[PDB]
Amino acid sequence: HSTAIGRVWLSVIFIFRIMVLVVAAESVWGDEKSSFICNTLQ
Amino acid sequence: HSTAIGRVWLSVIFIFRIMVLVVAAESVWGDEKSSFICNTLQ
Repeated sequence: HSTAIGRVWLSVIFIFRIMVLVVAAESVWGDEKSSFICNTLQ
Repeated sequence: HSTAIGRVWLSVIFIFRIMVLVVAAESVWGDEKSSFICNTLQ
């Protein structure tokens, strides 16, 4: 019992999301804190 | 033509002011700008 459209489309969109997250996490967000700087001596 | 009280008192107060200014300018106000600091990286 499974719809024809869903097994094709949901899985593809899920894989796309996973791939985008993999290519984004390592490089884009890697230095999110280390390169965060404020104009202060505090 | 000069008042008796004035020549005695005004000159003394003037000399006192000069002496205080001399003892204050060299040391108290000498580092007024060099030691002025602000909490900033700007």
